[PDB]
Amino acid sequence: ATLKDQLIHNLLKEEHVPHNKITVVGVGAVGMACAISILMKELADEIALVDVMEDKLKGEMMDLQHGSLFLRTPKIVSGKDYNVTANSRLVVITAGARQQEGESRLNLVQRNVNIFKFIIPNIVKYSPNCKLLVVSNPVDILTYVAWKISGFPKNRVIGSGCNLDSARFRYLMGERLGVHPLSCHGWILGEHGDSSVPVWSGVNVAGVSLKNLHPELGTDADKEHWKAVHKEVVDSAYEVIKLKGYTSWAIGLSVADLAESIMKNLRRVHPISTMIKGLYGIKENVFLSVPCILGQNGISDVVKVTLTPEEEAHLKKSADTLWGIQKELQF
Amino acid sequence: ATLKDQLIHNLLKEEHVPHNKITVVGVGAVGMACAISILMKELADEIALVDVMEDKLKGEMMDLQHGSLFLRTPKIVSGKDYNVTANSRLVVITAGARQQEGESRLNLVQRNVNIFKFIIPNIVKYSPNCKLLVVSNPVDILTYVAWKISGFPKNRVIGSGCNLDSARFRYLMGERLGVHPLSCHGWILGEHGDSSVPVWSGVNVAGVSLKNLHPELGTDADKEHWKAVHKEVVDSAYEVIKLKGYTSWAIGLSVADLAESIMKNLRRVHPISTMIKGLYGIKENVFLSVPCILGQNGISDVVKVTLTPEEEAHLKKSADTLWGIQKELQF
Amino acid sequence: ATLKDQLIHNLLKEEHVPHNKITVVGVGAVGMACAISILMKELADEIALVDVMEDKLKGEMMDLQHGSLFLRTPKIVSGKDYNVTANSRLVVITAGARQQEGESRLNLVQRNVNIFKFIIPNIVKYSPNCKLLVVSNPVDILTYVAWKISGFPKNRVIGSGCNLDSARFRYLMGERLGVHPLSCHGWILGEHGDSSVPVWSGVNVAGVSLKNLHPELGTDADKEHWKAVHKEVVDSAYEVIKLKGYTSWAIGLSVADLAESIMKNLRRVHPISTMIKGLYGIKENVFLSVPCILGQNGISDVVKVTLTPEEEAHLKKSADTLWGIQKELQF
Amino acid sequence: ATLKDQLIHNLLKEEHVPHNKITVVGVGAVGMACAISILMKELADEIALVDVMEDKLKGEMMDLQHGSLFLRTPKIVSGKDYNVTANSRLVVITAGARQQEGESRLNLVQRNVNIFKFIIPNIVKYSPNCKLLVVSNPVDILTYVAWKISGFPKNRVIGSGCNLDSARFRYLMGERLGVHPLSCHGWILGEHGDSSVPVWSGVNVAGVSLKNLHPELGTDADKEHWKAVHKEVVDSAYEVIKLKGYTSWAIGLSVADLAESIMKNLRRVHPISTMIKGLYGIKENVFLSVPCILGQNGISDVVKVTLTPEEEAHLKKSADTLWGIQKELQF
Ligand SMILES: NC(=O)c1ccc[n+]([C@@H]2O[C@H](COP(=O)([O-])OP(=O)(O)OC[C@H]3O[C@@H](n4cnc5c(N)ncnc54)[C@H](O)[C@@H]3O)[C@@H](O)[C@H]2O)c1
Ligand SMILES: NC(=O)c1ccc[n+]([C@@H]2O[C@H](COP(=O)([O-])OP(=O)(O)OC[C@H]3O[C@@H](n4cnc5c(N)ncnc54)[C@H](O)[C@@H]3O)[C@@H](O)[C@H]2O)c1
Ligand SMILES: NC(=O)c1ccc[n+]([C@@H]2O[C@H](COP(=O)([O-])OP(=O)(O)OC[C@H]3O[C@@H](n4cnc5c(N)ncnc54)[C@H](O)[C@@H]3O)[C@@H](O)[C@H]2O)c1
Ligand SMILES: NC(=O)c1ccc[n+]([C@@H]2O[C@H](COP(=O)([O-])OP(=O)(O)OC[C@H]3O[C@@H](n4cnc5c(N)ncnc54)[C@H](O)[C@@H]3O)[C@@H](O)[C@H]2O)c1
Repeated sequence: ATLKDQLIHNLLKEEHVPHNKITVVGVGAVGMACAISILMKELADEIALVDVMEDKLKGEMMDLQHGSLFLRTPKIVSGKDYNVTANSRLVVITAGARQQEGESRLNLVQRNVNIFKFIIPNIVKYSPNCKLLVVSNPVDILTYVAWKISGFPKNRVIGSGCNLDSARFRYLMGERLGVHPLSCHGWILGEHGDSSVPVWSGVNVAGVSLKNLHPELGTDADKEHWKAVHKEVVDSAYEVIKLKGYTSWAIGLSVADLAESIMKNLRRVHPISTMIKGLYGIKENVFLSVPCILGQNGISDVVKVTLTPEEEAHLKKSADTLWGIQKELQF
Repeated sequence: ATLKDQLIHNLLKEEHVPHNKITVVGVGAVGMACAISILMKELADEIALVDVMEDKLKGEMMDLQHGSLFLRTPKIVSGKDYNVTANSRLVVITAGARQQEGESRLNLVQRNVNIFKFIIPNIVKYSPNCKLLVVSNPVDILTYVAWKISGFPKNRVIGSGCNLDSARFRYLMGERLGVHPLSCHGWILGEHGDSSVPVWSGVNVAGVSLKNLHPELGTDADKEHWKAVHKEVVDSAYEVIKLKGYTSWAIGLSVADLAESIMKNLRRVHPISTMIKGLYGIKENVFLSVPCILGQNGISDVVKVTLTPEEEAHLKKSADTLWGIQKELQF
Repeated sequence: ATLKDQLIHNLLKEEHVPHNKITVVGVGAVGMACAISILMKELADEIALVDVMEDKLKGEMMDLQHGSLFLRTPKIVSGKDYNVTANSRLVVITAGARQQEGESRLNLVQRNVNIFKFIIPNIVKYSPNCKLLVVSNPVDILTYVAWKISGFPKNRVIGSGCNLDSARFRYLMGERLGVHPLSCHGWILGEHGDSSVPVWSGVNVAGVSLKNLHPELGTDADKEHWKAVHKEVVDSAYEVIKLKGYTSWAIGLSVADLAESIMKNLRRVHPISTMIKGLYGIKENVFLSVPCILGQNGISDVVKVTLTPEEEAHLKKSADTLWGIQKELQF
Repeated sequence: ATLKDQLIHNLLKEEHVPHNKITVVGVGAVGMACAISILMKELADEIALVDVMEDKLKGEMMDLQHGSLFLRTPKIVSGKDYNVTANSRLVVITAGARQQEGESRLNLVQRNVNIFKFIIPNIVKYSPNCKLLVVSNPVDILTYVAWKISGFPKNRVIGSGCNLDSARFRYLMGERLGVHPLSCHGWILGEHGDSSVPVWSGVNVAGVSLKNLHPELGTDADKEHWKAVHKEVVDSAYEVIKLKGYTSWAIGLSVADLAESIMKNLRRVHPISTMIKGLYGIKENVFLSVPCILGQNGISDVVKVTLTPEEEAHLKKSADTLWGIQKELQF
């Protein structure tokens, strides 16, 4: 004689298992900006939230659930134990220490490497066949770290990489040309940091190479100082951090972007961190951003950008900076 | 080396298996309406189209394929064959004859049962676990036929029903009260045809019962003629058929709504066709629309709506009307 | 010639005037939640952000601007100034103090009225025709203050109200019955706070009245404790504040829903804060939530819900509770 | 004592005027594929349908309205008199005679020029400040025709042009490279017909010019026959027409694309028909496809593609073919 029973006549029961589950590790600025972005884009039927902060974790779960009416993701769960993570198609990693004002992402390696040695084994135990998306900084170094501990194939370990760096670039080009960013094509390759390489030789609007029209564009001295557009891409993190304390909206938006190409299997090209041994005459185990076709299996192919010698030389420079760190860890 | 081999460095092969595959059976006015509507709502990662008319088929496929840039469903395929439908989560059957001007949907029964006798075993064999969504008319009777041939549990054999008739009802109510269809609540149960029941005991705007404010509302011969709204619902198909020859945009929207609740496992309540033996004093195996909770497994529950004696009377005469045609068992 | 002049041939200048401009006043947790949610629903063609904290402001703007590639709102601007808010169709005011742990929203009244005294005339002067959406707490009392200072007709001064509390109610009901919030109907009217009224006379699933099946439902001391659901609604804010310190994702969703009905002129019914003098025996100028029909002009109509004697009693004590604080007229 | 009056307490009245109205002239295959696409993308708050076929017109209006529940465009209107069109932001023209099997779009000029002399004056009378989007064939010639009769500025008269041709191209490239079309950049310029020019010199994936890697790509004799990809772009219309009778889905999708860049003012680059006198050393009044930045004022800028002499020569050839027709009309 329960209200339920007078109302509803049961046929079936509580199957459980999700088809499109996504986990978000870390429910801080970035982790909830990832979460909100991915929920608004309707990519998951089940989202799992994990953090060591219990109170914060349950509190943000409840604020997302209160919003159920307006969403199309009917199961929102969270916990400290990784069992909640079970059978995730994708695991977004956002946990760890963040940059203080004027702090290099490279300073974070000791503290975040200790976080990863802890969580990687726990997430691979419950989801042996997930696509790992690393966001935590220094993201190129942590993506290697996840690869190294997880034991996964190089395709299922992705670092968010220069997806963000190239969106700010497009945005800055777009404002000089008076064209929407979607329409200015420009690649920011290498490290998601101070050593990123702009590929000047490939920047274009509607198939036209801005460097054939303006040979002075890029890695020099004279101009309309296009070079400073790469430099604001490099200082953009520092400046936003100095102004609000941290960055969150643009990375959350750039993670939903990748997460749509993985979940829908579109095979779109994105500058993301992947293993590059055997490609630019880089003979080591470096992870840095290259254009990669991203799908349901992760990184299925890498695009061999034609790079000039100025360009190819700042990419080797970015890749050495980076293995100078990586070699000292080996956990 | 191909231009392909120069441009792209391959890291994997693998088994391209669909996660959210939708099959549309019959590429006519209703099929393509369903198809476009499902593609614009980005519910599938692969859509498969089957039809007997080989040319029509290829043509609709190519037209949809050339709009690929504007969609997020990477794989669009067809065949006469059914090998192309494998591992579908849902299959929408729109194949068959439709009404000529002034023709009852019950009159198509004989021709459509003949095609269901061949299509169901070809479907049931290649997607053992799909949800069958029956749109072909008379929808109630083909849903029962589909069930019967398939061997599937009832949870997984859904007729499109009064989802559409309720939408039309809400629209019309909407007009009169000066509020969007979304804020006008009300259900059309029973046959998706001339015998459908308006449930005036339940029509409301914000929780207030219109039958409580105006006791003469509807199945009353008295003053503002709310009853003429139900006659417009009944008549609406006949009327669009006399003006454009067929109906398509409303039912393609109506099917993608449904499709949405199933793929995302929403657990929303839809007036759809299901087996109502046991409920509302119905002793025969007939299919008709009753409010059902829809999810990744099909109908998991039926809501027991509390009908007035006159509304129950009218539902029973609706099941009595379908059973009369249903003793023909030509399969 | 610039690279710009070589690449692009200009055909026009013109007056870039916004058609769907939205202003968010206050770039705190609630403001940015509202902002991202409105940007992902692509409701505006230009969004303007105003705050007194100059750095925070620039920072949030730049973060949102760097995600431009992933949005469809081409112009994102800010200023401390209010010249930036010109010709807005809607303005969302989220500026002010929020609750500390265990603090009543009524306690912020004094501090928020002091800021409304400066912000309203700066808003009212540059968008003579905008719709004002008040989110700042106590929302009911600031909506009345906003009205009073502005000189605007009541149609165009909206408090966010119980839209949120109804969402939370539907969520909780949802859980218990095993259906999505969207198919559970029910309203929280009165104060957006401790005095809110559950309208149990109207809670339904598919037109059936839960109070009809279970007469003991709610404002009854009897058996399954549906009344504890209302206490969780009342308590939910306090509880997320004790766990994460503030609430933000639910109200940003809740505001974009509202925003949607206004920009598209949907004529949907939302429980929002409006002037209820005349209705339900209310003799004083108080603002509280009642079901309202929302459109391009603001509130065009109020639905007269038929309250049980105990529900009316409770609404009146809710207006009696707001009026007690409302005789303070410090403006 | 009407139901309405007991239910709703009126505050305001029936303002009317829309903010985002779109008209669709012609409710045939293309016109309703435009309509459905534009409604699903939620671009208008008001859609106006116009046709001389009265029955068909009212019938498709009703099928769209029946679908109101599932849409976010609350006013759907239609008529034979142009008064319904009043104060449209955008007017999509799809009316006219279509290609029979093996028929050139150039054969349609006599019959469609008579349609335009009739409707242009009627649409400019009611919407003096609309953006005209011509879809009817031969679209380059009709866009000139609308320009010439309307008296409008060259920015507010757009022909759908090679937006479709470039999407099929991207699609065909995408299938050879195994990359999503969104990621293969390739421009189809000139006439939306048999004389279209592929700009081989600008085709790329992630900033890399396929012609520097494969100099043989394009307008020759030897290869992997990339040249046949342009040729299937040219025969694609004929083949779909031969298979289903006409084309509709891809153009409807490509019209919603342009219509979003106009309505949201994104300033995106699109290959569309515009006046090109004074640009490729073309000294006459030709309308053909060029990359143009499209916004709320229409075509605000044209992008000066760097073209090779093979390329620049097929573009002059396309532009002469076209003015050989145009010069014989002069109405
Ligand atoms: N890759 C990119 O572009 C990008 C961009 C911006 C931010 N960042 C990075 O994102 C990371 C997070 O920044 P943020 O603002 O959200 O930080 P935050 O302080 O707001 O949140 C970090 C979260 O990590 C959690 N955490 C710590 N140990 C954990 C463990 N074992 N398991 C789960 N969670 C744990 C915390 O409790 C905290 O809630 C930083 O490393 C940062 O530099 C990356
Ligand atoms: N349930 C609803 O509300 C409702 C709404 C509208 C229409 N319908 C029904 O939709 C069905 C289809 O309507 P329609 O306008 O698209 O008809 P249509 O003639 O446009 O298309 C029907 C198609 O079915 C295909 N078909 C026939 N037999 C087949 C077989 N064995 N295998 C594969 N394909 C086969 C045809 O070849 C044709 O392409 C009709 O039965 C109609 O009455 C139902
Ligand atoms: N109505 C609802 O349901 C509800 C929901 C949640 C929160 N709120 C209310 O939202 C309001 C904002 O909450 P919050 O978390 O974002 O606070 P917050 O402190 O995060 O941000 C408040 C912001 O207001 C700005 N501000 C203060 N005075 C201003 C002025 N004169 N001009 C411009 N900006 C000014 C601040 O500088 C700060 O950026 C609080 O009053 C809170 O109680 C309402
Ligand atoms: N530009 C492109 O890529 C493109 C692509 C494909 C189709 N086409 C064109 O679109 C046009 C329409 O093709 P379709 O399949 O929809 O044709 P259709 O036969 O289905 O419909 C044409 C509509 O034009 C209407 N019409 C005729 N005179 C009219 C008048 N004064 N006012 C309003 N409507 C009038 C008709 O009544 C008919 O409903 C053709 O010219 C065709 O070649 C353009």
